[PDB]
Amino acid sequence: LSRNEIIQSYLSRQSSLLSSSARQLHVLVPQSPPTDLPGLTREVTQDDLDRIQASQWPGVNGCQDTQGNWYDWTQCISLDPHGDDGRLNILPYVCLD
Amino acid sequence: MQYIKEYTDENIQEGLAPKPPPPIKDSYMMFGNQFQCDDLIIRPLESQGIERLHPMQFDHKKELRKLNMSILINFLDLLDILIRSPGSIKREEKLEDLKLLFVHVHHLINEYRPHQARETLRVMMEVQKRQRLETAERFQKHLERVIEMIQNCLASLPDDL
Amino acid sequence: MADRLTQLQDAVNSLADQFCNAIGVLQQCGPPASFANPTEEYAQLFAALIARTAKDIDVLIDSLPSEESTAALQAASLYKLEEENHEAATCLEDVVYRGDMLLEKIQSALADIAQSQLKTR
Amino acid sequence: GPFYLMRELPGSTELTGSTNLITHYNLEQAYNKFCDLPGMIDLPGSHDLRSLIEKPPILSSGTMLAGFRLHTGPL
Repeated sequence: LSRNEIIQSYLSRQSSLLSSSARQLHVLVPQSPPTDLPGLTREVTQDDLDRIQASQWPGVNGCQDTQGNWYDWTQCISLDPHGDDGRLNILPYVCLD
Repeated sequence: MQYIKEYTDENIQEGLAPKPPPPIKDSYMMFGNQFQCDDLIIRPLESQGIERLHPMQFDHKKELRKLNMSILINFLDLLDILIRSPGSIKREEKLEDLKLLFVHVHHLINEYRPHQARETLRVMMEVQKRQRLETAERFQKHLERVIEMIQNCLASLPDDL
Repeated sequence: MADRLTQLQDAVNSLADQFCNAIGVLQQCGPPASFANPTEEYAQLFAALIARTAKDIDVLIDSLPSEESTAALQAASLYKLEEENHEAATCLEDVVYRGDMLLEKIQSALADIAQSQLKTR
Repeated sequence: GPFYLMRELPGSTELTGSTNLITHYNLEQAYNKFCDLPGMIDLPGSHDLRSLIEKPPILSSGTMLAGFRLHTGPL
């Protein structure tokens, strides 16, 4: 608190950057006016459950991406939001077992 | 620290004289030091204690991006406070202000925590289902092989006879 | 742990920590005045780090799930998965039953061959 | 549109520490003058123990009768 020195300030730098971290970002998702219980109110049907099981749904069953690669919830996404060599690594959302 | 001694004195007996388990409590208890009354919401609302900046449109991702940008712009305005008039009243408000913003950025993403919880159950069930079918198919292939194995050995035996 | 959510929480806390560290550095240490270069380098590095943290927080926010998949869509999918898990359980039980019968038959046959071969001696 | 909890920044340049406080406080010419009074007073007198006692009294803080009772001889 009282004093910050070159070596200690650089320690702060590497610790903060290792905690935190041509585009390769996720494809943007717009707002969603049809939501299933409140918004659109679909009576329980069947197309929605078959889409949530088998197909690709980019807001529900995974995160899509530029360069095309699909990632569902149990996988870890490697990206690079900056123009550097440092890569963001989004951890899995679920982490089964 | 102590040991409930009256009930352990009760337990040494025979016949039906020992005691039954207590009934389930559906109201305020006092475990530990907190109360932990039942029927609590997992995420207690923000309207119980602090202000609320966001309406019921509540499309979580847009408001999280809004709160990120609001945090950065209020940091820049705090820098404008420190440049122009450090003795102003507003900095105290400002040093409160972004605090409230930070609270909301935590309070929205805690609302992803039940959802994440429910969602991990869903994918666990899917994986569970898939593994069952895989073992079924695996076993059936083994069954088929065993059958044809028996068959060809039976196909060998009259050829010895 | 190990979720996108805990990553986002740690990123937001790192943003607040970089705020306090940036002010505490850039007010405590400076060249005096005129009516140093290390301090200017420190300022550039701190600004870059804050910008990078903001970009990372934005990317993680984009990454989490939408305001579609409400809780009822999770619950109905859970219901359907319970039904199909019951059906998969009974199907696995049937194939195990057929295999068990075949195994007991071949086992008894091999035991009878062994009894005959020992009795011939 | 508007960010959450924007407000009005203070008056553009009020009293700060970034101004020249001395020139605003009319003290410039004294500094431009300034940038021993033992010696400047020894312009008047001869030179400049019990003077330590003078400074210690500084750190601590019947005339005709005296002339009549001041009897002492010459030699």
